[PDB]
Amino acid sequence: ITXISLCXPGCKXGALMGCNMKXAXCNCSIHVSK
Amino acid sequence: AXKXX
Repeated sequence: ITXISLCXPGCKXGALMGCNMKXAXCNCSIHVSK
Repeated sequence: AXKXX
């Protein structure tokens, strides 16, 4: 993007992704460990 | 302009 403002959210916040933001503990099965 | 959004 031009980068005059919020350089990044627009980098993929659009049809290029749909704003993913996923993968925040998707494999976080972690509980007590043992 | 670069409507990435």
